[PDB]
Amino acid sequence: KASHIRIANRKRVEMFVAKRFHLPTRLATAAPDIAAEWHDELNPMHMYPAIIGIGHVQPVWWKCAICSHSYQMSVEKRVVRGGGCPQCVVNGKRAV
Amino acid sequence: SATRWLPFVSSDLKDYLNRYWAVMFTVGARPIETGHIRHYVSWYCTRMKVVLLDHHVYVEPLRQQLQEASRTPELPLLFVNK
Amino acid sequence: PVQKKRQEQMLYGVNIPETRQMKFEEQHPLLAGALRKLEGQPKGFPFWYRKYPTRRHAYEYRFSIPVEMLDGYNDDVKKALSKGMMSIQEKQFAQEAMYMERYAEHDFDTTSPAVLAVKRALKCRVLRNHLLTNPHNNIIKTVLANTERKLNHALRRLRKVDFKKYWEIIRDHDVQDILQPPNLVTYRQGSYWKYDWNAGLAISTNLADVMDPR
Amino acid sequence: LKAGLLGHYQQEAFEARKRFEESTTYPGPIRAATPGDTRFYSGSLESIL
Amino acid sequence: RLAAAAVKAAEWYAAENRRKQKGGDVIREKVDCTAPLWFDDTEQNLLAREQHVRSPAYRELHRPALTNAAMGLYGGEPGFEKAHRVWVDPDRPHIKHIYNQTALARNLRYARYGYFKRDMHLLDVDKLVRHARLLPTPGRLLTDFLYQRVPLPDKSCAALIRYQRQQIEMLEVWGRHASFQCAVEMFERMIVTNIPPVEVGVETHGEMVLCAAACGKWEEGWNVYANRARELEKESPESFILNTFFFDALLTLCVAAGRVSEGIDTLEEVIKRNLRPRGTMLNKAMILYSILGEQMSKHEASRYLCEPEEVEKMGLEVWSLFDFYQLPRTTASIEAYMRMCCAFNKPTLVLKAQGFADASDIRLSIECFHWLVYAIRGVAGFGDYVMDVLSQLRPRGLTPDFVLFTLSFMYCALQRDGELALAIFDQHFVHQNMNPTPEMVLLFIQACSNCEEPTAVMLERSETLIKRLEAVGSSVDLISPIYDQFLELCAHLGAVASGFSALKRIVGFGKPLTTRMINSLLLANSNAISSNGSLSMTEELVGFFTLLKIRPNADTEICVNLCRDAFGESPVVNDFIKVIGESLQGDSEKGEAPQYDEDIPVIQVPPHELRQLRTEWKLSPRDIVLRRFGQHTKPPGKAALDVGSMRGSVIPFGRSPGEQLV
Amino acid sequence: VFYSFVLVMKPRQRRFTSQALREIGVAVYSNGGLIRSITNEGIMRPYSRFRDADNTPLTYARYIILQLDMGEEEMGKVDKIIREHQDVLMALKLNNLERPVGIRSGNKELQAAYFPLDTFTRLEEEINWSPQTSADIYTQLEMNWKEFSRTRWSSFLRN
Amino acid sequence: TEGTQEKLAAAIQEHVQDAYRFSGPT
Amino acid sequence: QGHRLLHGKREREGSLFAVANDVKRDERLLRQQLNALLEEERMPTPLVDLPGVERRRDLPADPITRLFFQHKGDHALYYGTYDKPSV
Amino acid sequence: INYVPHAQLREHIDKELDKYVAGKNEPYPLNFVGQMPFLEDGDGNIV
Amino acid sequence: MHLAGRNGRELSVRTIQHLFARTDSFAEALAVFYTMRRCHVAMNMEAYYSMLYSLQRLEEEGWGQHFRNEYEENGAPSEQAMDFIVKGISNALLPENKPWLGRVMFQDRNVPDRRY
RNA sequence: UUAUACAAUUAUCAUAUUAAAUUGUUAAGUGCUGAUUUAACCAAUAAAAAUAUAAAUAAUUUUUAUUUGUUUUUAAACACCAUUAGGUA
Ligand SMILES: [Zn+2]
Repeated sequence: KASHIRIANRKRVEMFVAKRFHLPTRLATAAPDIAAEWHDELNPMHMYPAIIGIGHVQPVWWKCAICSHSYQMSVEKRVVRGGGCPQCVVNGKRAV
Repeated sequence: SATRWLPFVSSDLKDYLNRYWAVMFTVGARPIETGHIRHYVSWYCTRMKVVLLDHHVYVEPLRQQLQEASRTPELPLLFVNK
Repeated sequence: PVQKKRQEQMLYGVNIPETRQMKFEEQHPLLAGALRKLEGQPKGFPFWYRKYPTRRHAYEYRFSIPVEMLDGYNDDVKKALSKGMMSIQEKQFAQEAMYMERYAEHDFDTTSPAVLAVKRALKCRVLRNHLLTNPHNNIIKTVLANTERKLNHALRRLRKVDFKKYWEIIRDHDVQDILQPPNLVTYRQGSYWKYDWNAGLAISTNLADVMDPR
Repeated sequence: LKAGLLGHYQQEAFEARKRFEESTTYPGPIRAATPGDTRFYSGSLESIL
Repeated sequence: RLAAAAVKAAEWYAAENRRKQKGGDVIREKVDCTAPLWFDDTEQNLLAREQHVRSPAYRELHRPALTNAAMGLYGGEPGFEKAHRVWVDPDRPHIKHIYNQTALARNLRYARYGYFKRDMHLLDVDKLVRHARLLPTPGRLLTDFLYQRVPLPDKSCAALIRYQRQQIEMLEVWGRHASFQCAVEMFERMIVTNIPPVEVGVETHGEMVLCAAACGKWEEGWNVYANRARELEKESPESFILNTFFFDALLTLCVAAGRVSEGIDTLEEVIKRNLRPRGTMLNKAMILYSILGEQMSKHEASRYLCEPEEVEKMGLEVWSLFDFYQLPRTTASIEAYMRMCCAFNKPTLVLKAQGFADASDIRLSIECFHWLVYAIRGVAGFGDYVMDVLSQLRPRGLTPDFVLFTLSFMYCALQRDGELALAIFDQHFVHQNMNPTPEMVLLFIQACSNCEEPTAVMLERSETLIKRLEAVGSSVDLISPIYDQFLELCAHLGAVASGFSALKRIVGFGKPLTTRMINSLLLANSNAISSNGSLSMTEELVGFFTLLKIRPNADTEICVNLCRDAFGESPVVNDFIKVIGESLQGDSEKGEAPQYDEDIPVIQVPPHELRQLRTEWKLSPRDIVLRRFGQHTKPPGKAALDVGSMRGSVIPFGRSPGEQLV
Repeated sequence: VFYSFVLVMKPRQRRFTSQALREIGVAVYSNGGLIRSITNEGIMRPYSRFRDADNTPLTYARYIILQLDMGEEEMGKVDKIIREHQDVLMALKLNNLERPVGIRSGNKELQAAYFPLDTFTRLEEEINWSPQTSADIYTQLEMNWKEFSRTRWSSFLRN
Repeated sequence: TEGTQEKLAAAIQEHVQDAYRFSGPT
Repeated sequence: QGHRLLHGKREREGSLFAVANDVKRDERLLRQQLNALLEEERMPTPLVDLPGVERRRDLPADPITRLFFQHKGDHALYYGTYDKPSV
Repeated sequence: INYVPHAQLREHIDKELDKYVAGKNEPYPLNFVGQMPFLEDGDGNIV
Repeated sequence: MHLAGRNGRELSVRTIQHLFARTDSFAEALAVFYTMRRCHVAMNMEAYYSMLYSLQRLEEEGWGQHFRNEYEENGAPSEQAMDFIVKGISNALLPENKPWLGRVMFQDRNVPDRRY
């Protein structure tokens, strides 16, 4: 048959695709500094960086770390394409 | 063969007598007295059905009916040819 | 049992005998019978019973319940019996009854060739959809290979006994080449059309209705 | 072809015929057309003479 | 505004081409042969395929089989006693009948997946998806492609999501979410891998938008994936350009989601990008204009642009955009144009397009006959055109279905002619031997009842259609309007015995009596003076209003007064007339409007919503014949019965007939 | 009952568990489904200590019975929402509610001889009995128990 | 389009092995 | 009017096909019981347990064998107690 | 059957969570297993 | 009947056969039919067939009174009067041209024949 | 003249017996249900053209079992060959 493992004891995935894709491409594992800016209040309770991967194309809430602003960005634009706080980038243009 | 294998169980004493040739109703707490009847019956090459009354679904129906066939409350009891 | 399941799917009260006690009810009375006996809203005799002689006539709700039975209940009971709450077998029986409404001769007819062909084709669609998500099921491969041959036989006899319904079924579902010879080597020796002779279908076509036979 | 299914076909050849004489209505006697000539004579080829 | 934008983009592209050719080397001015006013994305891929075919490596690899005179002798030499290995291309085969079923050259087993796992670095995944047997699920296909570490281009990702999209299309409607989640997971696997080299391009986003169109997710296709492709285009141009396939996927999503303005906006974005659209894009735009015209017709029947007259101007120019670039007409273009012209209530354009389809070569696609009958629905005088269109299907290879017969009877019911419906039923519908729908019987009796001077043969056809509808089943409940129109036909014919015997059928179905049915019975009793009816019949129809429940009407006092004439005094009828004269005066003293008998409305739904008795069959006979998904038929056990294997003489009763084992 | 779930949840504060149950209920209602019932069973100590997302064994757990009527695809959506929740340690999906257990794999003659409405129309507590439930409790509901149980304490109040 | 040359080389190498079958042993 | 052609011995003998979707289901016992429901006891004459012929011309020419046969209209069909043995 | 509507969902959840509280003048019901669970107070802390 | 529909008791076959025997006209029996339909009373399937057979027999004597009212004034029957003798009511639940529609339902294997 | 070749073996022309069973990733159970135990939830699968005399009315497909490949901080473990640690799977 087929063997399975549960990512953070919740997400049942098949064992072969987990060692190749699902385990090393999680948000809390591969980009912990990005996963530290996860918004705990506005995001759904069944969605958290221990199970959501890097290339999650749907926009999630991000709480900014340098400034205090909540914004909606996709996880793939934040990690792969490169994203930041819209208030911080408009304060960066205002400063310099 | 034509039907799947099923363990026989019944709440009546005479359903055991009409089915098997030699029936014995033992208890688990009396291992010596059932072992001597196992030695005697297997010496004469007789097919025997041993019913352990411990962990049975019809204990109180069978403990009442064994008191009517045999006046003593002694277990095990051998039943040959009804 | 495979015929009793389809008889339970088609007819309404074939399970219930004249004693009004099922085979599951006689051994499990606390699970099959009703626990509470309510003296309240007796529905009485159904005067709308002429519209639904078979369960293929009412597939708009769950358990083939007609809309005349759901009158005094609130919207939650009517929503729990709606089309969205139907199971997969009930949705497949609704798809079967959609064509049974179209191609049946009488209301208790299930063995017409136009009905049998679309039933075999719906079964082939179900088996192919199961083999798409699970290609490692080896029994469904054999059952699909048998059901496609039975569908070919049903459509090939439907082509000869009633050509208009066959042409309608071919045109409506975008399957034009579903009756094709597999091999050229056997087709050149007339073995594909000899099925028309060996099955008893060689003179089924009425010549006055399609051509001029003079 | 399979010859054992012939006579049953003959029964159908009865039943298709007797329906055809009973279903449609004959309007009248159609006039007889003059038959032409066939080019499929048996034997060898003839000459143009 | 699409044609004006097309002319503006064409003249801008011409001016840009002229200034670029006069700035570069003035070589196109020296040639001056032609200049395309648009751009075509498919020309690059078609020219690349045509140059790949004519390459010497492709013609050397796909050489035919070597003959016996080319190999050598008659045989005996090893290696030269047969031909060599022949390789075929499944899209452009240089042999007929690629597969065979012989004993030794049997090759269907070697076409399955696994023999092409030997060369996955050179593999073409679209040819693998189209021509292979026993392929796994596309997540496992992507796992095997990424496990071998092959550098997947955009075409491989587009092929794998196209395989997942075909799995989505073949499934049921209630099982689309899980395969779409598999598509989303394969797409994120293609994003975050980055070793082996995997790039997501415009074809992969187009396939994701097509998957969202197939499963039916507007908020997931347009807001997520289309915006992501637009962000990738505007973030880095000249390596990520939106071709015609991405906008065709967007138009498919706008059609499947019902969004009208976004599809016209993306077609205008196609036009403003100086590239030509495909024919299917114009078909989808005509479908969206049909949806908008039907919505405006429903909004004006109920009571961006509130002017419906300009929607026809913006719609017909899409048909004028077909002859703008080249864009040859196909069958779906004819279907969408006739649907758009039926949505704008213009039947003359439909009658022009049905002749334009027969002009060059276009198959006339029986839905086109549905829109042909639906276009002339509210136009009088076209009865013989309906009678001739039904005769045109037999030379065109088509057979009429129940939808076309319901549309023909809808025309007959709206024009209330009656004889045309009988002429259709007698020599077009009896020979079909099909089951009538209740809408069909309803429109037939609505045509026969509301017609001027009905006949008793209409009554015979109506009662035999009612008995044929009762002999089979139905899901809709139109029993009461069918019997209401049947009693109206008996009113206009004067048969009180046929209408009185039809009350037992309304009793047997549990339907309650209304005032319109007893008013029809009273009007039948007024017109029965030659056939039947008496002074007790109107007393019984008075009692039908009296004791059941039914309140009389302002049309009841007309019918009972007409039944008073030429029948007798009947003082109980006179007291009922006095009761009506008191009640109709009292409810008017209260201030209520005079309520007459309402007419049953004629159903005028378009043929795309007419209770189609089909769901979908996604079966393909190619996967049935070639035995994809590993379809295994068990062989019979030693049922050869061949003559070459037999080596015994067959005698009656065998050699030793009666043998006793002692 | 069409579907039932036994949610094992982490004993957090009241607001977090209420937000979790509210998100589960709004995921049920947003997919076009109906909640038959939802009952809290308090904090119990299970025989096995479940681990949370940060791999800490929890000695205590809250059990919640949730009976719903949802379509199959929407039930799959709600099940993948529930099983991937951060508070839900374990949740079994009761799918044997319309047909009783032992009919499909049992006797082949007793396969089409059952009525699915008998189990569909009743709740989950009337299919799976608790130890406190018995037939005497169900017969007490229709026996006019108000006029009969008024003299049940006439012997104990004097001693 | 680009991987047809190595497929051609594999096909011609297979044909060369089938011609090597003429030599027989060793 | 177009009528459907009867194909096979089951449709030509007019099988009811009461069981859903199965055309090869045995039909003799149900048809025999429905034919027994069809007959009536007429009083101002029932049938006997002897075998019956559908037509008066189908009687045997032997006068002694004619005593064991009688004429039943449509109750002469589906006669018998045993079924076709298998295995 | 008393279904829970969408408007009465939060109130029903807050009523079900207040089933086992510390201060109560009514006897607590048994669970689905037939066992009295651990009582708690407000904010969900186990007594 | 609203009380009988609330209490949920079944009307017997002998009850409704004696109920519709006391109806004289055809319009009176349709009042009894739509009252018990509105009141939601319960009955057997034989009670429904014996009720609709009484509705069939009441229309037959209703038309026989009409065809004799024109016979007494004209002195000779019409072709429509003699066609009523042979055919009768066409749309009927239990018509006379197929006398086997009461064998499975009724336990007596015979229709109840009322006389006056 | 066998128009017949006794069994078991040496070897070639070869259908997996299935509601007691197979598969389940997008469905279930799951530490690979077989340590205990002749009994395992749910989902898909038991029947469905003519003809039995008819002279092949049928298909050219699949692998549940064993090895071997497919990838490298990319199985922590357990087991195995060099002796205590490497590799192998
Ligand atoms: Zn910020």
